[PDB]
Amino acid sequence: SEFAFVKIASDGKGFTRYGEPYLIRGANYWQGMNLGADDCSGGDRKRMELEIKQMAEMGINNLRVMASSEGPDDQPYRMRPSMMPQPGKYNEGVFVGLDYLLDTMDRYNMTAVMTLGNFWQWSGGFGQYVAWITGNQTIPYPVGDVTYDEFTQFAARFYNDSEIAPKANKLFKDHIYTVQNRRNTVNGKIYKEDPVIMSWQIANAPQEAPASWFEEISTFIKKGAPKHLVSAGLESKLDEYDFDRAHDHKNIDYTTCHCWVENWGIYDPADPDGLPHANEYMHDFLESRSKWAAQLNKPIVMEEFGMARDAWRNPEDETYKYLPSTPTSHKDEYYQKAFNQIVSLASNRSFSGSNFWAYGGEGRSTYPPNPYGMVWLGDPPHEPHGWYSVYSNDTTVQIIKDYNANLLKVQKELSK
Ligand SMILES: OC[C@H]1O[C@@H](O[C@H]2[C@H](O)[C@H](O)[C@@H](O)O[C@@H]2CO)[C@@H](O)[C@@H](O)[C@@H]1O
Repeated sequence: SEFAFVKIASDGKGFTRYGEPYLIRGANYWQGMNLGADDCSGGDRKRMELEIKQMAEMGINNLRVMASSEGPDDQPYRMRPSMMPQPGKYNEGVFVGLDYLLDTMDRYNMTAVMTLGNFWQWSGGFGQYVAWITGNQTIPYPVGDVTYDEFTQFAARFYNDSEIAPKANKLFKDHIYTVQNRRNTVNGKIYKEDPVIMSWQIANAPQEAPASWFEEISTFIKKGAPKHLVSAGLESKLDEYDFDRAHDHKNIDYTTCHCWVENWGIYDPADPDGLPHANEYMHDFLESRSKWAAQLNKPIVMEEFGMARDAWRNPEDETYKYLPSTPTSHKDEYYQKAFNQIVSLASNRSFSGSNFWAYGGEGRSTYPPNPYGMVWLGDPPHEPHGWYSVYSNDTTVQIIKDYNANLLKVQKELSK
């Protein structure tokens, strides 16, 4: 009956679906729900339908999408219009967008990773929940003087403050319940009975949350939808100790890592010699995290990674860095080498696939905002438009297409 839900294999070294091994030929597409909405709510459904076609044609079987976003709608640095402008109150025009995303995905035989919250500010996230509870809407956004560490310590109260946390979490739960139980208006299916969803993911990139928190949340989610896998969203950017705190629990079915060389100060795109130090880092990152996954006997996916355009061709001009016309040779080699390393590890069942960050499609950073002020592409509005996006005609597209073909070949070999 349940032939079609993605499962863990019984040895615990990869995924199964339709009784066969299942490898992740993935991409991130967090802007999907918003592009799926009607024109009245700032959507562009004909564009969404086309962007999914482009992805199927390049060999993609899995999308990691965003399934939350918090008002109020008068805030900078976030998706607008919001999905849930106030607690328990929903924008139905935006919800319908998500219905459509999951229906298209279906017609293209793709599966979805459903992200239910955000630690960062671009969909409201944990910072907004805290604001709602303290009644103080002045979130310390990290611009000007406010540093990242200062904003981080503010949002972390969602689970580290003994008075805030219980309240915050109650409202957080209300949302999960609502989504798990949504009836798809386009095709009738209840979300929790839908084999198109691969898994429910707690949140994007929790920052040093305690183990007990992971323990209770995973259990809650699993009980809400017993047919589905359950995932954590961790970057795994620290040590093995950090890795275990998040992943070692009955109801965390598999593991994740996100890799960001520029953001962490490893790689500098304006430096023409900068590339090989980043390649080494990528290399060691994949093997160390592999061991950690093995130690717990669970599968692993690199659900996030990316790189800038060739800024070093004109280092003294900041804007040159974001033009679509600027080439991506550093980025193309960096991708290629990591794909080749993953193919070889999955040959030996020590790695399950990946999702690059992120697909831009038809969007371009030179286009004007829509009426809600959104320039829709792969880069969230806390970040310069066009930073990391892969456009429909970039040269990196061939590279992604080839990697997907190589990894399907590996999947067939392990089915013998
Ligand atoms: O930057 C691309 C994506 O990076 C991840 O999170 C970043 C975050 O934006 C912070 O700027 C930085 O300190 O590092 C974080 C994790 O390494 C993504 O999950 C998204 O936030 C970004 O679009």
